[PDB]
Amino acid sequence: QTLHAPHSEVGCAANVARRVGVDLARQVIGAHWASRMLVREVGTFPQPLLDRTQVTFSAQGEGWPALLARMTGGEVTSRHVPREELLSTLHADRAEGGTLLFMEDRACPWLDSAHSPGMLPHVVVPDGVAPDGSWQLIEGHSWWRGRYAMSEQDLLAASYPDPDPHHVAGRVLSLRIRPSAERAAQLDTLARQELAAGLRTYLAAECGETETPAGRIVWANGPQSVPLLVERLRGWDYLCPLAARNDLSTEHARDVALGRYLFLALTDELAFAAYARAGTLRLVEGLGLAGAVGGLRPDEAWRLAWRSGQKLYRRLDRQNLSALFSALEKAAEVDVEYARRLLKEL
Amino acid sequence: DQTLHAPHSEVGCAANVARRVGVDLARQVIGAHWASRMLVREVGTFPQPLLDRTQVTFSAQGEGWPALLARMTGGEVTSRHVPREELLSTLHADRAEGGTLLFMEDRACPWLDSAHSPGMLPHVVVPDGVAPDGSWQLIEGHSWWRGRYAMSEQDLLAASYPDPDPHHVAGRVLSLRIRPSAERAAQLDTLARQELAAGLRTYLAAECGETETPAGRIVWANGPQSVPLLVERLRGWDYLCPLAARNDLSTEHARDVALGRYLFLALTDELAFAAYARAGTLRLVEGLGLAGAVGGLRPDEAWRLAWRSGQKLYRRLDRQNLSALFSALEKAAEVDVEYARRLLKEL
Amino acid sequence: SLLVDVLELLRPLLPSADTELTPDTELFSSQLLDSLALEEIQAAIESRWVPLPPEELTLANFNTPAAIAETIARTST
Repeated sequence: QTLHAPHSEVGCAANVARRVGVDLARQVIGAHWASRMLVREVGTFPQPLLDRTQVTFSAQGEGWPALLARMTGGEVTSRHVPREELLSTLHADRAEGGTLLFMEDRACPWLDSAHSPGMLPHVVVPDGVAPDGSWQLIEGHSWWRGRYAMSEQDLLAASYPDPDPHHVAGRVLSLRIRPSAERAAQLDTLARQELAAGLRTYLAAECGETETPAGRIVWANGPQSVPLLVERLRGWDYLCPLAARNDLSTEHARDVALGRYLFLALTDELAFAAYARAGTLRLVEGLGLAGAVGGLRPDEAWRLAWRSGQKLYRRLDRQNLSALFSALEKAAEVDVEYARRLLKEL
Repeated sequence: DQTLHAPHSEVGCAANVARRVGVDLARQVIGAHWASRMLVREVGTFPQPLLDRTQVTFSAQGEGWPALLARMTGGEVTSRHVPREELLSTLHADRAEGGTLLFMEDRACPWLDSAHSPGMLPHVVVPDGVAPDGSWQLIEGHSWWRGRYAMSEQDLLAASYPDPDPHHVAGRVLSLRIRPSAERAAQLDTLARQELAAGLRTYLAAECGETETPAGRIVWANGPQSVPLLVERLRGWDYLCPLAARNDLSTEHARDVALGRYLFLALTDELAFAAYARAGTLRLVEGLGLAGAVGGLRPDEAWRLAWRSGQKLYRRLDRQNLSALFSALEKAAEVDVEYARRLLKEL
Repeated sequence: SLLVDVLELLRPLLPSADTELTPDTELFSSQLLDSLALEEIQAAIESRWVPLPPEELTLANFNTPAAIAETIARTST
């Protein structure tokens, strides 16, 4: 069975991690307890890439590239590979893990996206040449999850598109992640130690900011991340009466389109939270710690938030917006109690 | 007009404050900073939760007026939040040394006719004393709404402290404490001539850069290369033309068109700034007595024609309007590099 | 049985009163249904059987009435 996740690259990484005996969802994602509000807003002028005030959520914390690298003693390296080196790179990376290969959505027939390269590039995992000379590609996004065939010429055309709005040109993440025998024997020890460290990070509730050409980026970690997120999201309540109007200007239609997309993006982060929290509970169960947290279900609380988000971006109305805020406040409460109870046992 | 204006609100606002302390922003500060940059936000190191889309734009702002205005005057251009009970006293204190850009939502400014949305970004206005009835006078720095508008003290405090506050404008002021000392005032045209040389050298040095942020990898390129790289990158959005031509769009395909059209609107606004900035450089060069030596090239006109092409494309996303924008940008790039070389030779 | 309940749930979501619906009819890869119909299916499962987490939301699980019925059966133990 192909592994998958709410974010394509996480699904892809889970497949590569399994090749080298690592359970990414449980031992890497599930070992990294995190909760962060992120904002992009007006900072110091000029910021030419600041198109809008934007808010989202992340349960990814430091992220799987950082954790998978230090836990395996390997590397997760971004490169733009020249075309003359791409196939050799794909064969070479396979010995030690594998490769995430980027391509436009319109290069992937199963995405049914011939007419658009999409907002962001897609990614797949090359999984060898089949008997007939065609590449097997693993799709790690849950909706499309499975294995697909692509000819080698079509793969190289996909890696070097023209034009190239996303800059996919030979873009790979090389995962050279195969642990030593002594490290493989201790992965659950490392997962235990990462779990405690992320819990302490969460309770430390750090915040920061940075000025960029795309805006001031602000973040807030820990128990107040979701309360802060909900307070900020109340600012998009204008979308409800605006989305109900039927005669919208180009500019108002853009405001609604961007507002709906903010809640779509947020909903994918809530799906990821439910995925990650489920990983945490599988980790805690396998460590023998399920005792000290009782039956708290932060996975279920985030699943309910994700469903509220889907309902809201599908139908932008005040009832659906209020339900999302309630579900997020509940998830915040279950998270902080779960985190405190779990850290007590570590 | 009685009020100065520009194609970016905050630039127009800064121009009014600068004039109060004897600084011509468009000539001595914007015009003294020759710049050309392509900017892209794209995928980089995971995770990047604020990366919602690949985005490309242009800037002729370079380091930007806050940097240039502060160092040329020896003052400060400082952002802060003040509580409601200190806002009016902060406005009076700033006025004694320059002035304030006061943030507020578009929907708080009746003259913008934007009641139903706080817009994508917050607005700014410049408090400009009080009218006879005690209403505050607010300078609108954007050319499209140029002027001075009255707002009651009660309404100005309600506007500065919105609830809810999507843009985080609550009590936000950008304080321009920019009055130069007498000694510095006498040196402004000397400092402007130095800045003019220094930006042209930066432009010709044509440096590039890349940062990784939670909002994406941000790539930039300065110099003669900037517009040709931008045009090559914008070709990636040719897919908008056939898509916007189709009549029955999914929420998804409608979103793609809306966001793509918005990319071209933001870019068009930066073309207007380039035209403004180049005109300022031509004024600076004229006043330094160099216009005769430099010659009759008009990079301001070339960027204005690029702006018209952008507006035409924004109204109708079609392959001919896209190609016309690319031709206009290439022509602006050619005038810019010929002008930059002739001017730097005379400095 | 579940298949009967799933076919009953889907008929009123289809493009036409006469849209052919069998246990193997392709629902999403065919654009017969869109994600507002998926929302109705998720909400029906949430209220009647066992609520589904994101890992169950796959085209393999949702593309046919037989696949939906199998998803509810598998997830309701």
